[PDB]
Amino acid sequence: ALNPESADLRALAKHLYDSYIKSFPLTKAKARAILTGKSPFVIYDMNSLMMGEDKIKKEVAIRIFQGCQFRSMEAVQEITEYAKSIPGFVNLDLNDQVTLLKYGVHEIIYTMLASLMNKDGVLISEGQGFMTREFLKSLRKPFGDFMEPKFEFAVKFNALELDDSDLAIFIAVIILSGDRPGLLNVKPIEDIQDNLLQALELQLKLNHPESSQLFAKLLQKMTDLRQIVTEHVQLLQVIKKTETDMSLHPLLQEIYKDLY
Amino acid sequence: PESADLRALAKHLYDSYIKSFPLTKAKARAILTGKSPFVIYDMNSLMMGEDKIKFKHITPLKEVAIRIFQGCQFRSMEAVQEITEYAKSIPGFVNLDLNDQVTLLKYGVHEIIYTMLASLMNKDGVLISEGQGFMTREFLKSLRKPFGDFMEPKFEFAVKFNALELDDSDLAIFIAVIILSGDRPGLLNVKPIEDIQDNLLQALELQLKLNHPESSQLFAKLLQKMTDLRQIVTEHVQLLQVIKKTETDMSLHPLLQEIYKDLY
Ligand SMILES: Cc1oc(-c2ccccc2)nc1CCOc1ccc(C[C@H](Nc2ccccc2C(=O)c2ccccc2)C(=O)O)cc1
Repeated sequence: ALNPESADLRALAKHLYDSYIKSFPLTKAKARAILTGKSPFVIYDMNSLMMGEDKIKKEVAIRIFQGCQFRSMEAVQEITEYAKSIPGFVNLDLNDQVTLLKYGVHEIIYTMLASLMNKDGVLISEGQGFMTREFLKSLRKPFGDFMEPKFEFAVKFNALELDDSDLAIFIAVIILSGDRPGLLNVKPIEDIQDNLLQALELQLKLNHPESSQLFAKLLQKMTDLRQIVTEHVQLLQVIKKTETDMSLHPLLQEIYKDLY
Repeated sequence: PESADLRALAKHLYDSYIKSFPLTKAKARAILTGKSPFVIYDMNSLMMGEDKIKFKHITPLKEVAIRIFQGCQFRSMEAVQEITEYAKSIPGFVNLDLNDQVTLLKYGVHEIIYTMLASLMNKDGVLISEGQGFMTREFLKSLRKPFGDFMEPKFEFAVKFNALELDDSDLAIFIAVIILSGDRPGLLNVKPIEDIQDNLLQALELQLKLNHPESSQLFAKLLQKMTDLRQIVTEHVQLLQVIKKTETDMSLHPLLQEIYKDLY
């Protein structure tokens, strides 16, 4: 049964889920309800892309690219606000706070993007729209190659059948990674992650009692996220050099500076 | 009962680990602490170090860096067969689809090699030639062109990895976990693999709780290290592509080119 130590871990899991709901406006729970049948407008081609711009709201390979960078900056702001709620984070060296965010945000972005994905497409614009995976992979130049790695990860990640209360702790574990390059004081970070890892283990045991070694299987997914990011950074360098008229927003540019 | 089988699995893998890998971490540790090894710290000590068995573990008919690289390839070829033997001792492995056995080894051996290489490293150097020698980290970093950043990423990993203070009994299970990875490309029947890895993970968790009762969340921390290994390995493959392209010897014996078809 529960015991003073495991009780403290339940309170932490409760606090993190709470802050997650407050920081992220589109939960997995809402995303799943939308995807499994309010209904979204579906963008699968050129004309439907124009019908949708009116219903929800090449220059088109560029309009999708910049929809995805505007999106990703919103997520960084949400993640940064969530990070403040992880007990101990705001007390860390401000420079290590920046480093942990710089290296953590994209691994979290792709974790949470999976919540909005099924094998056929991804929800957009707060779930008012749904853009098909075939439409995205049909884009020209390198733009058709960007979103396919994410779908591949999402389909396998989603088979773990995690809910928002599990993910709230998992993304906190991600942020508080002591191996990040350039961290000045690793021990206080590792102490916090030790506590989050304990909280996640108990959460998964209680929330998925029939799911053997879910904890370990989830931790192994950090390998797939790390590879998605480095693959993405490389594609962005290509876009930069081939499309000298396109703009990368200073926030994402600074996150990617001297990353790996 | 279930714990009994998990302890029997751990003991079985340990026993098989001892039989397949001659230089254990325990033995390497003792050497690295205190028959002292011949130390190779510069060009002259390397030349004098024919105890590195370079005429044997390399072909006659070259510059230092190339010859060292060829020596590491010979060592990796040896390790691949030790790892292969060990894999066949893992319960369930040989009963897998034979194509899947080949795929698991092909994509697993680089991860295993650099995990076990850490057993032979401290922050200042690495044991070589069955632990009879010791090549310093500074010397390797001093090699020209692409060869100077061959080993340094592995040292960085080994320093982090060794702070976990695993022993051979722990490492035996960990290595089996790596081999039974169901996400390797081209696998034909993922289910039995993930079922076996599930069992190995359970055995690893119990082993670490009994062997390191005071070390909080060591299981989780060890699993997170697989993220670093994978980045170590991808980086390493790209460097071999720069070497294969730029340091080609067109006089190289064609059979030696078939023997080293895969570079490690
Ligand atoms: C797939 C999609 O589309 C829309 C959308 C399109 C038009 C209008 C409104 C929305 N929302 C979503 C879901 C968000 O899906 C996301 C996908 C990726 C990211 C990470 C972000 N990538 C970019 C950062 C800058 C510019 C482009 C990208 C890309 O990821 C990209 C995507 C396709 C082609 C080329 C590049 C990064 O910084 O790493 C965030 C959200």
